[PDB]
Amino acid sequence: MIKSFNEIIMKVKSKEMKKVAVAVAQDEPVLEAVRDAKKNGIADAILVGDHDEIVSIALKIGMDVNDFEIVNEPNVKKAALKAVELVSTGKADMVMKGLVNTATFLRSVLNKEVGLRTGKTMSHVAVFETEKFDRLLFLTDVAFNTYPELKEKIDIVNNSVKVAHAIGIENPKVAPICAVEVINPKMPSTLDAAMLSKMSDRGQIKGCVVDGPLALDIALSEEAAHHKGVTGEVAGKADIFLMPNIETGNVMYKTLTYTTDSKNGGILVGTSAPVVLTSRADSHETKMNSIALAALVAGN
Amino acid sequence: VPRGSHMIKSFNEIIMKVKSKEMKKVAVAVAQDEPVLEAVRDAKKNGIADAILVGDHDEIVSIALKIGMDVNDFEIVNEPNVKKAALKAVELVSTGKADMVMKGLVNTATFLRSVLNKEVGLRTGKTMSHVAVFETEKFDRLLFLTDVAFNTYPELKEKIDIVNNSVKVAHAIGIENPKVAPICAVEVINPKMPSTLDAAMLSKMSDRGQIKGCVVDGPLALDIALSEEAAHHKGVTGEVAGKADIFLMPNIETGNVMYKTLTYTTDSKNGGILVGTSAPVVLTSRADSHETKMNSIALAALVAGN
Amino acid sequence: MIKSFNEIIMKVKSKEMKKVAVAVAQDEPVLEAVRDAKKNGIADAILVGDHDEIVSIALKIGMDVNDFEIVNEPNVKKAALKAVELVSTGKADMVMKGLVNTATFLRSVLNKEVGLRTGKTMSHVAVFETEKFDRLLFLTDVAFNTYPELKEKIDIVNNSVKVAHAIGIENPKVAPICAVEVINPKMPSTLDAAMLSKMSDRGQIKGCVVDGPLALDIALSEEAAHHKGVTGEVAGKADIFLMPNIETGNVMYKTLTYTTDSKNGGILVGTSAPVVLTSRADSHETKMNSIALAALVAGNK
Amino acid sequence: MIKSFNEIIMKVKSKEMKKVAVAVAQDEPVLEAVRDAKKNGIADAILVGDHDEIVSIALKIGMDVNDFEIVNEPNVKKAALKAVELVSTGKADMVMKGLVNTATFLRSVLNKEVGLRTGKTMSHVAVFETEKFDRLLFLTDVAFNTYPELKEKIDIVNNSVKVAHAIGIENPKVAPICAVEVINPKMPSTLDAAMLSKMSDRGQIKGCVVDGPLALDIALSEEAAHHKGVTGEVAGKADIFLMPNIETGNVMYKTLTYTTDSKNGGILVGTSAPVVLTSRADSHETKMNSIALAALVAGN
Repeated sequence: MIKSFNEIIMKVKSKEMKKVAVAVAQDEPVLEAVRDAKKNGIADAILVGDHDEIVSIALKIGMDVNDFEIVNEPNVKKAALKAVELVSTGKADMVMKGLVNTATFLRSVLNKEVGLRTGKTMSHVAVFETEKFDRLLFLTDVAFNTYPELKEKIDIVNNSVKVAHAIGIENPKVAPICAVEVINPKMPSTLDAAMLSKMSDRGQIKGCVVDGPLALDIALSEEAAHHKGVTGEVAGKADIFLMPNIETGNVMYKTLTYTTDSKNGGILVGTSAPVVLTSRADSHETKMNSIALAALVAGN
Repeated sequence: VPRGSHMIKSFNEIIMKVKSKEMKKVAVAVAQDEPVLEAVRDAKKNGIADAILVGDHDEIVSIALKIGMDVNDFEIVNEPNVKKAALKAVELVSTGKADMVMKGLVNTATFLRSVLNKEVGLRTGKTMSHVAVFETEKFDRLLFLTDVAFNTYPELKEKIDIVNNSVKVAHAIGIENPKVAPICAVEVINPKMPSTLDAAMLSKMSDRGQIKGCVVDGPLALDIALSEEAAHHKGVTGEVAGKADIFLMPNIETGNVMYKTLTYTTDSKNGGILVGTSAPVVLTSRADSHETKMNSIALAALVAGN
Repeated sequence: MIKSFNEIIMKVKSKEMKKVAVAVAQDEPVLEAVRDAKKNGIADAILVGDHDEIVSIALKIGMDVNDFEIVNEPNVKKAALKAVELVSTGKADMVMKGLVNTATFLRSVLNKEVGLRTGKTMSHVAVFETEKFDRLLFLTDVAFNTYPELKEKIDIVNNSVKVAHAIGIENPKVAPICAVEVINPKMPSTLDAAMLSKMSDRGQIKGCVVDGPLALDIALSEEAAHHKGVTGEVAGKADIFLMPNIETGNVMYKTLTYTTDSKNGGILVGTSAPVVLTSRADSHETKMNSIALAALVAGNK
Repeated sequence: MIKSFNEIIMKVKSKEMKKVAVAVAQDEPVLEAVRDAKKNGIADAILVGDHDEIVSIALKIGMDVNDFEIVNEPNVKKAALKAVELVSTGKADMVMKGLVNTATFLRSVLNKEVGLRTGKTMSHVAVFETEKFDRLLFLTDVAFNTYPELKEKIDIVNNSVKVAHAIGIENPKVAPICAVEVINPKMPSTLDAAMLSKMSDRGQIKGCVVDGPLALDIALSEEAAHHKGVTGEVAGKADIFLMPNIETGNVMYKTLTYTTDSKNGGILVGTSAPVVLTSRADSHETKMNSIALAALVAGN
């Protein structure tokens, strides 16, 4: 029954507040996000980085410095590792990449000594609110995992269904997206999709229904699914769109992002705690929606 | 034994359907074989099949006298040459002068090289497979087993035709919506077990109507395939678990052993044909009973009847 | 030059009408299209197939069959070979599909005896008019070529440049879309991108400018291009978007047509004459935009 | 010497009661079998599991809890280990499998510190008493080893003949089962088959005769072996049926039990002590006979 980033933010404000640890918090756009997140009751924050620069930027943007702890680390690589150390030892619920390149940030998340590393694979989950589809649309994996095979895709699916579970979708419909809705032994997408689908059928994957392969029209639309005579629980009702690799996943996200005015957020899951990872490309509202999601997950 | 919801569940039902229909014609490849001529006589007495006897006219007529078979009830074609006799029986079939082929006094390899002849043979381009049909005490349902005799190590391309050929036989028997279970060791996808991957991809093909006129659901272990009690205690649900009509084997070892076990450890009525050719092939054996010879004819006679 | 479908259709009305052959014309939705196409003044058409099942539908829909030619062929397959023939034998300027399934219709166009074979690969181009962008956007290949290699991708590009020429873009900006804008041996798409950019440079791909690999956003948006310090004739001004394969392709196509109100049309090129291959999936006005696209490419040549 | 499960059970009662160590005793079917084993004096038992849950089940079935020892361990994974520790350290003579997935039970039996680990490959031995045949047919491996090759098959055979020795078959007749009774380079199982038959001939595999390949029928039936004119000490009189892979052997196994009034039982060997890997779908009598086998073997 949860269909909008507004009902998402509302539910966040309804639960106990959560703490985010900013990795190199000298980022002005990130702190702008931490602030409007703190005042409206979405999330708290610990700022890890250069005390003097952080405090400078905070005055400029009218952000009470006395609202937040600030662990002073001038070194950028150490500032990142300390934000993750804060979360791995449960003094914080989430990490937000700050003024660090996504590579060094992701090494720290992955640190074998103090990181958030797990048994499962790490995966990105993007979420979208469209003018044209009343339910929420989740895309995994659009960012981190390049050419994942079955071993990875199982985990990529479990990680995304955890996120739909948090948003309140009890039993979400997972469509492995391919070019065609049909087993085709020259397209290994569809073979992975058949196998995930048997896996759901037998309870090796739980808390969802998986039915692929499915082209993107068959997964989105009832009219299209009927046009090509595809039946079952997922055609025209897909909550989760499992992308076959990064190339397809990235082109889909950016088509939505650059051709639509769709409210969207994204988080990294699979780790021991949710990770927020924005770019100067993401808007303040995306950054909001992103923290907003990372919160809901961490309270589940 | 709980009661099956099919129309046809036994070989007496199978043979009475054969008899409810226009007589089909069998080309016997090398007819100078008494157990096959015994079989072919009784086929004619009881209205199951007409036969053309292809081979050495002199010995066919001798053996006919020995078994009280009335040679006026049957066209004979004189080919004293064995290799050429098997080929002729096959050519008669491919040129629609008889509906099915039977092996007589020929070695299996020769007969088969004959059926697969490039010029006069029975090739269709899809793969040829053996379907075995059994009537067990313990299940009120015909069981179909594929491939138990021909395909040795089929991969997905072959299993798809082995499945479609299965469904054609079931349809001919009278099962319009058969239930097919790709048998493996387990009921779960295991990367270290190719059978199960193959089972998954056939199952999605069934679901999207790439395979038609059936429900394919696997992998399933044999116990979940037939027993509802086993399906139940193992939490396995769906249209095939406990109700499997067709048992697709992962290979000839699995098929052969299943089959040899049923024959030497039960008294289950059984019959077998080869299909996927342009016409059904009875490939009977010195080991099969007179009853098994007859059932085999009756199966072909139905595949051809469609 | 041209920046809208309204402009494509006006400019198509400028020229002399072009005949379309409908392979199995007994199709309500395609005949509603062929009809609208004649009243507006876009195309005349030969309606090949069952003369009786065609008139029943003609009457139903309110098109006097007198304004059209009819070639009676009651066989599905023969009507489609005959459709393709009326183009191949110079009597019509493009083929569009009807009741024939897609596979049979594609055997019919690529027929060796009377077909439209050119020896160069047959590619599908899709064309988009979006609110967020003023230039027409071209997506190849989205429909036909599944996993093209460098040699099939040269042709894919060359067909698309031919189409963009016919719209009035005399130098199309071609971006080999890829996950990243940097070269990556692990991503075969980036390799083919580099190799393709090189052939543009040496004037081995003529009449256009190819620069890849480019993430879609670098190719779409001047702002995205700038913020990642990627420059050149293409980045942020891309006209043709070269999809690395059909999975990436199919998904960018359906994401546009299901989440936006962008007008679009599609033709298959790399053939002697344009081919329109339309579907229940396609709207009525995208069937039109598609017919109009073929007529512009047929007319320019 | 011993030709029936009644005889197996007479020799078990004949000698001193041994103890099952049930891995997680909160299982009605397992306790129903452990109860009938105590009654008939086939074996004692230590039940390792959730004490409270154990007793209400012992109440539900007529099990007098005073006739068993209960080691209280609520944690399923730890209950599986304690069961094995009791065997490894000689307080019991077998493990049996309760409310655990097979993966968690086998890993516990294969434990490095406290396990029943050994030199030998673990192999399953099934054992049948059929109507049509006067001797016990033993099947190996129908359950544990998936795609064994020559090295594992040698251990599967040795393990196999060791069990036959305890039944009183002094010189058992091992048939490597294949589709055909002749060599064929395109059927790997026949290569392995003559491989193994040479090792018998050379005396490398001792205490048995090994002849193959043999089709199942040649091995079973004097008639079938006579008809295809196959001779030697094994054709027509095979005691042990060495299967080519789990798929083949599971299908013989499940065909035989769901299609016949055969009685059967099975244990895992190779380990330092017999194991009883029970199934959800095993009957009461199979679980019983299976305990009986484990007891008979632990008497050797």
